[PDB]
Amino acid sequence: NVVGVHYKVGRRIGEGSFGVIFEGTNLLNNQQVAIKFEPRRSDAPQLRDEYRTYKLLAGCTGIPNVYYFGQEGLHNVLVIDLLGPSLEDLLDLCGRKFSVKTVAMAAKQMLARVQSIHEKSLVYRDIKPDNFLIGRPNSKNANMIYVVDFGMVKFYRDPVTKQHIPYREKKNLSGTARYMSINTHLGREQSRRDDLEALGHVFMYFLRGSLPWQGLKAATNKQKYERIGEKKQSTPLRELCAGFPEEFYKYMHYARNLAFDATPDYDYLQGLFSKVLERLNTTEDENFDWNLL
Ligand SMILES: COc1cc(OC)c(/C=C2/C(=O)Nc3ccccc32)c(OC)c1
Repeated sequence: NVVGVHYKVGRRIGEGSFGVIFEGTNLLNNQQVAIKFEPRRSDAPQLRDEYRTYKLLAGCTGIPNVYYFGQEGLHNVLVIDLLGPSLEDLLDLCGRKFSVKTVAMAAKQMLARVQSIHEKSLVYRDIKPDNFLIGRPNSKNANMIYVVDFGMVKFYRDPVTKQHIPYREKKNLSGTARYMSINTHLGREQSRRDDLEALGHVFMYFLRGSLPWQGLKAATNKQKYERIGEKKQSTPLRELCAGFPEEFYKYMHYARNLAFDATPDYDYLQGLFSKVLERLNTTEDENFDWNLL
């Protein structure tokens, strides 16, 4: 039908670790939006709490604008800017893997996004390539990479005092295997380091086309997070980053080694990719592999 008083829904463009997303269209300007629906029940990670996060990060580079949030019957709606394909499809579309260049350039923006968030006293806690999108196909941001879905973001520090909160090693465990940090796997709580670490498992996913721990038999589901973690653990960073820019190794080695409160030297990490682009004689122009088709 039509919700958000002046936003009409279109087709389904996918779902996210939370709940379906349809691509609407504001009925008062003709601009294509993103509409997220969510039922009102046991769940309450409410687009609201996500809305509030889309609010906070609002104004920080590569963060989608928020446009609405209400209560339409059995649901909760959150209106958001439309955006291009996810880095995950792109990968698939670009031929199961990207090229050092493309990676290096993505890493920067990505890594930039995971910082902004951290500077808002929030761990992102759900780092996967499926969460990074590019501006709409033919616009002024097509060559930009955004972050989406903050359904798992948490406060790792009082946004005010910036005083870091606790450090357990005993709660739940309900994320996305393939890229989480080893800490995460071990039960440890997640700090800004866990975000940077999984980001590198993701950069190596791009380069390698896969990680060494994907696919694991003998288990089920609440156990797979084990076999995967183990392999991750029994997989040396040399072997993993083997045959790829040293910076990448340098990156992973850094991340996989920070303390639970360690404030990442974001500039150091950003510099590593800039060099990677310096060796290639290229520049941070957006010749991603995905603008040729
Ligand atoms: C992982 O689940 C999610 C992944 C998302 O983008 C890839 C989004 C946000 C999206 C968004 O803001 N625009 C889109 C256009 C197509 C598909 C998803 C989006 C989302 O809603 C917040 C949940």
